Amino acid sequence: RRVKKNIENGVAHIRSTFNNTIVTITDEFGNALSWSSAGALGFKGSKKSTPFAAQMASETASKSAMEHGLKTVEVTVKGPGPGRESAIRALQSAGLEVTAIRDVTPVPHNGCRPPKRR
Amino acid sequence: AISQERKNEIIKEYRVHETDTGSPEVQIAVLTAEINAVNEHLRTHKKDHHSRRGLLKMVGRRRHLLNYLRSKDIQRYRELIKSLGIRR
Amino acid sequence: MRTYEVMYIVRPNIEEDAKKALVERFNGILATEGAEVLEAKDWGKRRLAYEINDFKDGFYNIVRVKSDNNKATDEFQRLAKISDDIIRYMVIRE
Amino acid sequence: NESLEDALRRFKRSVSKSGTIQEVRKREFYEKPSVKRKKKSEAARKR
Amino acid sequence: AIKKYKPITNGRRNMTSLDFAEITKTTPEKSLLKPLPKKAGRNNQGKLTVRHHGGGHKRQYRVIDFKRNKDGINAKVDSIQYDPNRSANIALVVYADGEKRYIIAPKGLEVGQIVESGAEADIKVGNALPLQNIPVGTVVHNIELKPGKGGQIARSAGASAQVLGKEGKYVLIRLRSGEVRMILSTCRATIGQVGNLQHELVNVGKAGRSRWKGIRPTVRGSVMNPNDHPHGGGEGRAPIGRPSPMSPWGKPTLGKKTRRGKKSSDKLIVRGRKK
Amino acid sequence: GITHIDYKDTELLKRFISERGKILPRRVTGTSAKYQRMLTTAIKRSRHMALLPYVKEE
RNA sequence: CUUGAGUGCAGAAGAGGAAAGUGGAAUUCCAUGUGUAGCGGUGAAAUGCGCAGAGAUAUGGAGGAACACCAGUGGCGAAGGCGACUUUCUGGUCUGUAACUGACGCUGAUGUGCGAAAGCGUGGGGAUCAAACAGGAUUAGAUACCCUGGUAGUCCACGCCGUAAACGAUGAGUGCUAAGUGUUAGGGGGUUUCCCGCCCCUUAGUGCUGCAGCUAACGCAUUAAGCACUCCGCCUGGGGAGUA
Repeated sequence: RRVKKNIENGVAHIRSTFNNTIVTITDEFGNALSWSSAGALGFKGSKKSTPFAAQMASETASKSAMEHGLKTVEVTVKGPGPGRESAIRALQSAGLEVTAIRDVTPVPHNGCRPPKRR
Repeated sequence: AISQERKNEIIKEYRVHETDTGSPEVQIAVLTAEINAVNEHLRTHKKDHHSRRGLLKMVGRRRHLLNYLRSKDIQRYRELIKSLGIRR
Repeated sequence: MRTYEVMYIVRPNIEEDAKKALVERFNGILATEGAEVLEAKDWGKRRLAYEINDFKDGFYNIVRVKSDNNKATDEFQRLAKISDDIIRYMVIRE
Repeated sequence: NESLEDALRRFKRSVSKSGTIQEVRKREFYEKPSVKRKKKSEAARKR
Repeated sequence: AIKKYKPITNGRRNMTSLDFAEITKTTPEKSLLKPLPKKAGRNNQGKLTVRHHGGGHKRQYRVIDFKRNKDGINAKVDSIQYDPNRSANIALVVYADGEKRYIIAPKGLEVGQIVESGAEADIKVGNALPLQNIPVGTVVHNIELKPGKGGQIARSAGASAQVLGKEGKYVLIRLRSGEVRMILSTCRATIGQVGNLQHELVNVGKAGRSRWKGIRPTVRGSVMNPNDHPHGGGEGRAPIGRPSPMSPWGKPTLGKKTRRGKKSSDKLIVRGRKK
Repeated sequence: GITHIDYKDTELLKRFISERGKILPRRVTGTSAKYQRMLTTAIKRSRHMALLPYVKEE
């Protein structure tokens, strides 16, 4: 530490918009360890959107998460996208011991005015 | 507003017979008090859309009843336009 | 004349001595105008579903007072903003 | 011993049952306050 | 109130005034007065230093007990009254003791009202006290900077300060000038914004009023022959050529600061915007 | 019947909300409409005193 | 004289209004921490942002907005419109009762006041959004769609303006004229050991389907576009023109 903070229960932040999905894993609070993006995995455009691109970022950062060492990991989910069910199926095979999955993608309470078009 | 107490109070002075609830001297009196109180309500609350609507309707109704009165009797009519002091 | 219920909520972290002094003080605020303090209660040490400022739980408290309509909030829900210990409040009718 | 896919299913109705999809669907772009009620005055007989 | 004088001639067209229904009495005391001369912008030497002052109406000085030193004791107001020396009206006091001392006029201060100057005083208008004993979100004025000097800030017409938060010491403020300074926690202060607020919303109407005060005419630079002012000279009218629009002793006007970085206030200020 | 709510009937509040923090509508209750109108007000008043949350998603 | 109208008596509901006062999420920004190399957006890209450390993640703070689920072909409003909560003031509506007045009523030119959004002025505040606008891309061409941003304004008070597809494309009121089915506020009767369960009747509103009748036809049909009465306003081929 502060590079090698060693734990056994962190958390996995996930988002999947309709143009991209990224992922990153940290400790409980948390603070950064690693991430990945389909645009960093070489992909582009539509391929950022695929479930397949979600899997590969999930793994390819998850390995950096077992760098310092970690088995259990909980989930955050923003960004309704297609990869939010294939990425996880990837993640169990990543060799981890997940405990919880709670969706937070906030529906506000009539606060802000969205864009108009279309 | 008014209370049902003062509502049942004023009739005592201006009822012709103790069973009375009509005898429009009743009506114009009670309503007169109301239009005043709502007048200063509307003073402190300069704007209301419903309020003055209610006043105007109370008024046209009042003067209608009053014209039935002066149509019927005049000694009364005088008597209470100088009791309540209204319509010059 | 009207039946005004009322709540107040204080921290659990104060010493109770503050809670006592604030009770007697508080109801002293209410009944002085001619209002008729009627019914008090301590709904109790109670866990919340929400962290107000940084806390977990606290003291729910109820009193009730019957009066004519222009005597209680006039100073109550001013002092509510003043009192550091006071957290939230609420006032209703029948 | 509830497999992480079964958790993916419990989570799948967690999302499908809280209506977390269709409100973002509904709030993503502006709606005039009249057009959601042309919307519901045309859904006023479909149902 | 402000008032539309209607045009009869060409110097009452666009003008306005006050109407002075904020006042009880017209005539002030004898006792608490102090005379005053007008120097009109010039040193002990005699030399003019500041341009376009001078030439006014007679007036006098009227003392104020800004410090509000006598604390805990109660008092009242007996009257409101004009003061030319300032933009804002002011309010007399008769102590329950018996002394008499002019003090400021906040918004909505009416005769018969009472006041104190003690830290026991709970938050109402005029009740002066140390700021430590105040919540957040309270508009206040006649503030101290060092204690016991007598209040200095937010003392103008109408609006005033606003407290934002607190360390135990120092203590913060948000200001009319949109900026912030950490302040001692034990300094004296008051409650309530200042009174007269439309003092900005006069249209003077003409030039004599400005002389009646007094003020007196200024002059531009694009007419002066060039010995005096940089912008001067130039046949025909003067499209100024030198950038950095100067001031008659050099030292430009526009953009350039004068706040120097060596003052002891290096660490108090934050979020400075309105300068 | 006949007064509601304010905070006093949690085994009807809990009957009439979901785990998450939202309302179960008129349909799964099938309750009358006047108690629907009173009760929803009572809910909001009971959330504002933090007896229960705006969203319990934890 | 009361059956009209109205006051009374007892009841019922209501996003009805105006002023005030709190609360939470959510966006944007900022500070701080973690931490590396992309984020973002597209039909496909770029414009843009990114080593000054972004985005992401996390704590805290700021402040402006609009107040999620409930919400319903549900309600209230004369019309526009009215949806976080509480408070102060206040109007209006329906039911049943009826003892009081005793035809006091309907319409209403002129006249008078209310009135979406846009906008103008005095000020204030100004988070999001976005005319105008700058830029990229697209296009044979694109001032446009599309992407990137951004002003006015959106927002508060006070004033003004006085229009709309202001639509039920149906003027106000009175009264009669087949049914059946729902939803809302009530009332009354029965049943039920207690109706909470349920049945029956009725008022008011509210929708749906459909006889007669009407209709050029579409279609309305007890909330009539039927049957009749009273009052107001409006039309006389189109364009020119709601113009001079």
